[PDB]
Amino acid sequence: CKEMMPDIRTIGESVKAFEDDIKFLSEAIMNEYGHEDYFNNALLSTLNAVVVEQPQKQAAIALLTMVVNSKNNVAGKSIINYFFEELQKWCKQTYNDEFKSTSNETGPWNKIKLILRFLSILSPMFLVDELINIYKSLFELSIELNNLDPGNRVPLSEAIYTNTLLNIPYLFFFNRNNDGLRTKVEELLAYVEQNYLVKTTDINLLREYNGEPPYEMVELVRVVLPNVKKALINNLEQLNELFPDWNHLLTPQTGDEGFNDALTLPSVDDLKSFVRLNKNFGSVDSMWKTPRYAFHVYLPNSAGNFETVVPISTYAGQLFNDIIIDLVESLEFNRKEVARQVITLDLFFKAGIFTEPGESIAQLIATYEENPLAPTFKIEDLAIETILGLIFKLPSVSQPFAYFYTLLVDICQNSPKAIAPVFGRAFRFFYSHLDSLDFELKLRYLDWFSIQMSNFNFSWKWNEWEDDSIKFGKYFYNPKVNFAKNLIQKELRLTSNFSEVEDSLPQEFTKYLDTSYIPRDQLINYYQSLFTGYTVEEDSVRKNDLYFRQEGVPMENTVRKILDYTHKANNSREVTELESILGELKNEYGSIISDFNRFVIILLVQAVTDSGSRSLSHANKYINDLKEDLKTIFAKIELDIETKEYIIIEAVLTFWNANPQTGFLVADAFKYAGLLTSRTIFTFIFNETGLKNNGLIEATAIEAVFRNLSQQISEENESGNNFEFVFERLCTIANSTIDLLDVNADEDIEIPKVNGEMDIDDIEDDKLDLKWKYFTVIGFIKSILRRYSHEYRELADKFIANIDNAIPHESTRRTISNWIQETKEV
Amino acid sequence: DTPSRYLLRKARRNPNGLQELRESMKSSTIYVGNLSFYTSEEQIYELFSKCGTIKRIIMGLDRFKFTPCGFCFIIYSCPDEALNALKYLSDTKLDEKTITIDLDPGFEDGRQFGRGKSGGQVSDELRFDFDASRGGFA
Amino acid sequence: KDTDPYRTIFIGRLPYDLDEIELQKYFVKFGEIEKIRIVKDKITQKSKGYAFIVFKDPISSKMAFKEIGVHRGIQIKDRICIVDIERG
Repeated sequence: CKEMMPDIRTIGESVKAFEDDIKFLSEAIMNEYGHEDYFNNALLSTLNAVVVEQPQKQAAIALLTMVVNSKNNVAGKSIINYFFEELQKWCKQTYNDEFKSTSNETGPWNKIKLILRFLSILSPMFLVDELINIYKSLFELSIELNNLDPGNRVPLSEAIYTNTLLNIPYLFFFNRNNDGLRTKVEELLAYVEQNYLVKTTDINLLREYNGEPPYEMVELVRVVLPNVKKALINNLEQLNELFPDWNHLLTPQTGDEGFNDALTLPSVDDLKSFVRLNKNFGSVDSMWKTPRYAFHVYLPNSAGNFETVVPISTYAGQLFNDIIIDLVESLEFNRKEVARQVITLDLFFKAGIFTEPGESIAQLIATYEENPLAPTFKIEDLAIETILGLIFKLPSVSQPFAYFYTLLVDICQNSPKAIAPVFGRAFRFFYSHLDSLDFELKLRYLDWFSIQMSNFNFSWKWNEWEDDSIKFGKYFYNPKVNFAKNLIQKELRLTSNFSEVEDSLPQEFTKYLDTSYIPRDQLINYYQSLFTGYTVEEDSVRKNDLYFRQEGVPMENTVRKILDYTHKANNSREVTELESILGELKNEYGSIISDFNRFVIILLVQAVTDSGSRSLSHANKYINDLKEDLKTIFAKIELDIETKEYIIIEAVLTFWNANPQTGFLVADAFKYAGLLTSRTIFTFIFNETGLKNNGLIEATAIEAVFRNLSQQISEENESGNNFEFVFERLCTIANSTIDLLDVNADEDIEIPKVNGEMDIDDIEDDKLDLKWKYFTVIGFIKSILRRYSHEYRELADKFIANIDNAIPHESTRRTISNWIQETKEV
Repeated sequence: DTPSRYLLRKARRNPNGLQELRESMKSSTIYVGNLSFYTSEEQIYELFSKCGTIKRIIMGLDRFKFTPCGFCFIIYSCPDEALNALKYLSDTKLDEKTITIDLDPGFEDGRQFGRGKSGGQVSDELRFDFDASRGGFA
Repeated sequence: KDTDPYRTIFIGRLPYDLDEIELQKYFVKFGEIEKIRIVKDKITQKSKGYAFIVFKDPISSKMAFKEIGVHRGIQIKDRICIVDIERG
């Protein structure tokens, strides 16, 4: 049981012949195939498991199945029968709510795409005539939208078209039904040109770079079809891409198989007349995994000293990219083992680029190194290309963001002779093409390049960025100088000193540095501080906002009283005594307590944060010891609550405007302790005072918005999970405790309940589009479209009717409404 | 298997060795070690936020001078974000130093103070090697 | 209290009547030396038999340790002086 499974999950990685390892394993398994009573039932499930979760070794597992089918035709019938049912499992239960209805990772249809790729790869074990028969029924799902299912979703028709079209790189070259394959190609070409012209709205949301030069971010349906046409123009003989094991050197000499003698002998079974389970309404099935763009920045002459290139419009490009991406998906959690199958891919990739840790224990990132892709293929570009296209993958990465950094940091602890230069070249190219890259990917490249510099010693070629930092007239809002400013700010909070980042950059590049996070107190000794740093018509580098001048500012005499009663260890009752004198500093000025006391709120927050400005822990301790005053000076029942909670955040922003790291944790601390609301932080990050930091486009401000929304989703998720766990507990406290949790789940959902913000920048004749309020605000609507696909889907009754189609019908401008449509067309 | 019972740690462990193994595998806390003596909590906040929203941090302090002594305790909200910080925020640089991040079994007062007989870490009492951001020849 | 400690090799059990010049000639064979300092007893300047040898680079220092330390002791004058790292 646990011996045949390790044997079936080691084959392909040894030191002897792979032909000898597959032939020997077939005889042992057939010895274990003491017909089904002993161990075939274990062998069938383990083989099917290897052909669902190990797609990179599809050719390896197909030969052993062919070797088993040659020894036992009854086992070849039984394996194909169970594989079709598991395909029927993975296609009908493609819905991840069958991880609820069956509590098993039976689910998303990409597994079924690897299932149908295997059966297409097993074309010598199972009848080719039946393969084209199931290929017709997949293509007929596109024609279901004509008459058989006249309202089905474009993603359902795409993923049946794409499963056939991605199977093409293994055994489209089977000329028996050549007349039938042309008719299948004509149906699909008509369906690709109909649907994806009419549904081109999705592609503008998911484009990594919206520029034709040097490479175009083609849609996946329109990229694989040119790759299929290029293969068809090459007589279907795909070459230098597959390391197949099933037509050679026992009949031939060439190099594919040691098994094609025996392979032609066995019977080929039919495929049981497969019909794809009809899509139900999109609430209990039909998850319909979204369309995608094709990231490409590498080509020929990006290297001109290695064996050239797989073309963009080639099956060899798609096969190597799919094999790399499915391999990193197999060992992602172990970066030293994620290295060990991401580039050396093997069949059998012999140790050019030896590999990481430089221990060469994982000497299995070694590529070119000659050819799993049968000639020579330079995967060292393609490995960096495939890991970039996942971290930049709209709408969200296939893995955690930082895991790409640690893998690439392993992949420089790898062969430095070759892999470090190519990563530097790809970094330069992405920087040059920053002018049309998505703001989602721009923030992703900002975080990645700063953290990669933070693993080295900030040893960058800064003067190679002189396009935007020596031609400084290319105004700062432009993406190139703006990225370098945000990278230096991100590298400032990682070098842990301002002055460390300031020395590392050139004197020219010092203008786009990160500036002086030191506090700004409005109740400081501002007569002497008029001399020290009130240059005021100079020193505009945003180091401080000390808008006092002297004694004479309102409640200055109570601030100094509150300052002396923030040292010496005063108390919460004593702080209320000092609060009463600032209440008395509003009676005079004409409101006897003013009942929300924004002026008193300005005085307390300025003194307390100044007295805590020595560490993030000191502000955290100060916000805890004075939380009862901060709750009463936020306020109590409704939006007199919000009016000073905003003014608490306004005063905290004015004190910490030079310190984006401190304010982000401060906005996090007020939300968690209930000293502010997520609704109040949302309106604060649309306020006029925050519009002029760098914009709404400031990277920390988008980070503050996103981490606030994720905590609300985390508080909703934690409440719902305690509900079901108490529902599991036989409904005892679940009349009460689920109801309080579903109210807490309807508190972070019905105050996820956004309102209109993009309803007037289209009412003047200004460029709403492509200014700093669509660079942010439409890329942030895209960032509200991305990563919150679920949250949009669950509010879709309120989202369509109440939140889109009051303004964002044809009543709103078509610029705003396009991004709403682009999230619908996903 | 590398993130595991970091043996000969948890000296003066209040519970039994089984309860030292219990709740460590479901902890949301990771004791960062070997960090620089001038590294700050704000730098630790930066690095640890790459694998989720931190909920608390506790710098490791000398038991006799209260300065940072080359260790830390990071506290994640969810253990799934902490396990990401195990695989993806160990084995890297934090103020150009080793940042080894053993998921020790939970915070307790007194554990934030070094257990060395000179005040620092017990690791620091036996390392004569010149490491400038660890005091020097310790 | 000379330069960076990984460049400073420790050689001990050096001969009692030796000279700093012939100690310099021995240690220079594995790389350029930056400074030398034979240690003498501060209470009265008997040659203590140990010395400090600063090489220009730590890769050059570790070759002198490898070569003249693992070979039973560096044959100086009439003594076998084993060599290692500074250890301080």
